[PDB]
Amino acid sequence: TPEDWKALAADVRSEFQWAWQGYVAKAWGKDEINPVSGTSRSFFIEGHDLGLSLVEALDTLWIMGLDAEFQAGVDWVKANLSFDVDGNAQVFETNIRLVGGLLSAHLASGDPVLLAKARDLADRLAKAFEASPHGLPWRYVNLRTGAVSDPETNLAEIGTYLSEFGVLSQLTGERKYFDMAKRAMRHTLDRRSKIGLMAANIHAMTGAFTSRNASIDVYADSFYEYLWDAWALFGDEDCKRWAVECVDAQLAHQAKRYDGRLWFPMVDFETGAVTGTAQSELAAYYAGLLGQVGRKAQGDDYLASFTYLQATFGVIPESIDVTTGQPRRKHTGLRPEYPDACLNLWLIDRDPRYRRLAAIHYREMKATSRAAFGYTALKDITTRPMTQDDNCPGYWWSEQMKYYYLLFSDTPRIDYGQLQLSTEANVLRGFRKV
Ligand SMILES: OC[C@@H]1[C@@H](O)[C@H](O)[C@H](O)c2nccn21
Ligand SMILES: [Ca+2]
Ligand SMILES: [Ca+2]
Ligand code: NA
Repeated sequence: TPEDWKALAADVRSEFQWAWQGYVAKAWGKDEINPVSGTSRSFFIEGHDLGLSLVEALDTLWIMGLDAEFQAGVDWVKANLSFDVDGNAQVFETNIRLVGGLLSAHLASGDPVLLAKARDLADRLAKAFEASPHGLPWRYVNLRTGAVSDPETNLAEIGTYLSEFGVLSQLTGERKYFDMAKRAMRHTLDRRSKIGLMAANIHAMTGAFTSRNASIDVYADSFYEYLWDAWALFGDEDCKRWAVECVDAQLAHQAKRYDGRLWFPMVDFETGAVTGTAQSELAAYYAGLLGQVGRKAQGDDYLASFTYLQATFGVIPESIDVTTGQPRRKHTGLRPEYPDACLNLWLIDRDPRYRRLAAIHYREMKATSRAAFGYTALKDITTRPMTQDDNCPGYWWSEQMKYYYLLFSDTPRIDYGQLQLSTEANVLRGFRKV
């Protein structure tokens, strides 16, 4: 019997609503639910929650037509969410989760307050960029005082702002946000090696690399996405060029086959020598990026490596050794990157193969991560049953349930031709209001 995709979408929505109910019951206004114990935890600042999962969920709720739930969350934000807080926040996470989550909710709803709050937060984060003579953000900033800490940063944490900041520039009319984000990316791109790679670790004050390791995953992932995404969102010609150049350098110097499968281990950014044997599950986003930038055959080949892991292990291991294709770790983070790739590749040609693969992933999530009050990360994927930890990461609310729903629902609330997703799956273009 052919899969009824619409029924599967309805199941995703049902499960999401059920999870939301658990969040409301156990963790209202708190950063994350621990759905086994039925408790909450903080994410950014211990004891000073910022409604993380609520904010992350908003655009997902809207897309699913969970309008009452969406509005309850928006109304909570409008009444309660403030960033005048004497505590340190990680700049990267704060941007991709809270600035981006408020922006997608703003674009869905039109509510000016959500933009006001996104912009307030971005202005607090801007102090981290201003504290570097290179415009490379420090990793942490005090939201109230602007004090910075930890300049030993990385490509992802200096280069995952341009989508949110660029949308802020579009909406506000102030180019400063776009410029600040682009300047940081240009810094490292200008320091590419002769073979076109960047090391993944960089110092905000010296502006120099602090390792020799080029990476597509750990320390770097979304830098490469945001180059393409800035072309797509803003028509930025430099970013279009850079996106393709960076990917072609990776395909030339980091693509390696082991036991017939494509992997992208870390390499020395100048010599191209392999410097590591680990690949993170997190790398799976890159299969989708490869398609986006016009390297779809390679993207499908890379997806196939992860499809192998899913078929073999059920849940994709958090990290594997590329030389053996086996797990390096037994726990998971309830990770979304496989359906991320499936959606991104499916948006190119609408091949139902990607739906089939994502349906496996969704069903496996249901079979392994369901707990009393929501969905949880795993302790051990090698036991049967797989043992659970007790945490629903904030990104679950923005990412995989949205990916599944977008893959299966064909919702009229999204213009699929105009759809743009941040690295946290915040929708930054493509809402079709009712
Ligand atoms: O696993 C999802 C999380 C999210 O915060 C987001 O997708 C982000 O791009 C990322 N990089 C590595 C891990 N993650
Ligand atoms: Ca991502
Ligand atoms: Ca992407
Ligand atoms: Na979101």
